[PDB]
Amino acid sequence: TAKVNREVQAFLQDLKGKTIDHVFFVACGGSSAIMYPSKYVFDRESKSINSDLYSANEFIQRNPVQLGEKSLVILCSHSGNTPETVKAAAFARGKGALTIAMTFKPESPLAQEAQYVAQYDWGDEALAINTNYGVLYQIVFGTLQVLENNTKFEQAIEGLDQLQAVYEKALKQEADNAKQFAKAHEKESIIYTMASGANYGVAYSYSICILMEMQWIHSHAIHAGEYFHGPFEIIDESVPFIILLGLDETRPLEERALTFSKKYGKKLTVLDAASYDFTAIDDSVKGYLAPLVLNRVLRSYADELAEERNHPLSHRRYMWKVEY
Amino acid sequence: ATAKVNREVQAFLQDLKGKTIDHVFFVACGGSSAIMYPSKYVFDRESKSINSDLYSANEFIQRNPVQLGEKSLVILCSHSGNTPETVKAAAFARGKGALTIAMTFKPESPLAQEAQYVAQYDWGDEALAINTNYGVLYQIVFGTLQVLENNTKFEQAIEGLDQLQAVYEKALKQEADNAKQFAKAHEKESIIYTMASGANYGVAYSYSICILMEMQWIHSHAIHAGEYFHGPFEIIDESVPFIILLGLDETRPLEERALTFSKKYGKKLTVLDAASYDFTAIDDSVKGYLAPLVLNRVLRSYADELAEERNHPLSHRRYMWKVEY
Repeated sequence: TAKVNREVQAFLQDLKGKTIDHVFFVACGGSSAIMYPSKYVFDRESKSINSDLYSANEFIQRNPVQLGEKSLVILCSHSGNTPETVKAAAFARGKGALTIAMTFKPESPLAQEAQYVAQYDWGDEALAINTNYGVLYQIVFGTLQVLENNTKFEQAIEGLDQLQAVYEKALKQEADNAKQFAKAHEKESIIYTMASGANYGVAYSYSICILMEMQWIHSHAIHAGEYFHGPFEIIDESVPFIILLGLDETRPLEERALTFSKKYGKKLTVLDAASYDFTAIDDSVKGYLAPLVLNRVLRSYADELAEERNHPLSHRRYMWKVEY
Repeated sequence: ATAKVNREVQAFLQDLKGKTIDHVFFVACGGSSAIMYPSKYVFDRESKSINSDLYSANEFIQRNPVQLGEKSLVILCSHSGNTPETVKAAAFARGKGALTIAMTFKPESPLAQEAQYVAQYDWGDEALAINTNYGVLYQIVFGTLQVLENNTKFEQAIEGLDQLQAVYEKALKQEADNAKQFAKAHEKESIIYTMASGANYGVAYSYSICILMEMQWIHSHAIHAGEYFHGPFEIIDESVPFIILLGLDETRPLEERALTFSKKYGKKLTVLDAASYDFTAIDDSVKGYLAPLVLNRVLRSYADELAEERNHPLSHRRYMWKVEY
């Protein structure tokens, strides 16, 4: 509790005794992607709360009939300006839902619309527990503890605190691999990603944000289960695949996908969480935290790629530049 | 209405009456999972009391939702009825006390053996919309909502499905030249994106993973029309092919916004707009739920032309049914 963001603590204190039967994870792009692990956590842990995840404008237009006074809507926007997420917060609040927004900017429009606001840390100095993923888990595990007496909160928070060391060790261990990846993918026009379970949003974000948005590299995040029902026909020794293996219950799906890809593919970039040091993380939560480490490592891969391709990650031709 | 419902589906609905169900799980793999996306949209817009979730079959088993149990309904689909993950998912759900209904083209299959209820569907050139996999799925879905929640759209859904075959015919005729043009224009394109939102997203997903990747070895990715403006749109330029679907559901504005942008910065666009088809015999209450079926049928004609132009039969595979995996 002492490690929990003070705004999240206030939210959790107010949440006690409330009747909530549905949680909606609502954001756009990268901010939506960071919520996939939380939907996995709810699916594995929540006995009485329905969980759904939608892109912000999808949420508004789909207008779930179950959205109302017994709903909790968790929103996220880095800048706090993403118009669809701002509108989603107002829409949910107008329906009587309890709303909490996460942002890097506290005076933003999203902050102004949401009932509760939690800021996260960002940049080279940010510690895992205080990052967007860290704060989202404080809210998620906290909610489950307050509303269902879920017993994993302490281990989730202690795990997050210990996760910064895991990040730093993982990053050092993968430095040469990140450089090799950049060298090997300098001129590849398409790079697929693949993962399952709690790790699927990490692959999705890498595909839509790092590769498409920030590198203009074609991508597609293939779900490791779905792979064997169509997509796998695309692989050959020239098709690059980034394959993620986590520590959650779905790891067998990723293992199966990897085994096949090693046989018929060749240009494989494998990030396996089992190769990192989770000895200080409780077994009850290491599957839920592995995506955070995988995501952090991927960032170092992105940095090397950007440098090697002379395409800065901040470069855009449309976002913030034209009307849309 | 009820007279047009598959007899097996009618028996299931009869038995469903009075049961307490608080959660529906849509479980299948690949193309069979994609056909369930519209049903998830229907549940989101119509069900006041039933939680709906959708997963690929092996994800369902491994994720092992804690809310899966005696008050769950699990709807599964497998064409051959042999898909091992779907077969195991049926057994898994049934073992947890869930009510299970499997759709398949083969009633003597392992999936049919595991599922408590079995509903077959028709397939091929002679199959009418109402009797196809999408048709039977909606009989189950709207039927379930009518039986458990007194949902009022059942009659209009069933009548709409019956009238939808005529929509397919007119739409196919109207799109025949476009299908040929698409094939000629995409003969040598290595990557082709698809894009849609709401109840139409599974149609795009299936086209990407099944028609393009699986059956043509063409790279693809189904972009959600809302998500597009938060990263993926940076990829478009005049040389990137995009297939864009515009439906008739509440999310059409997302599709319209995406198209508008794509027309300004892209060029190789293949646009299928459900508003250009004839839904005059379909009730307004269900047009948005039925449009994806029509979009899907038209896309199949595009696939047929493409396969011919590329001399790559849709039945061709290098791994599926040929190697161990």
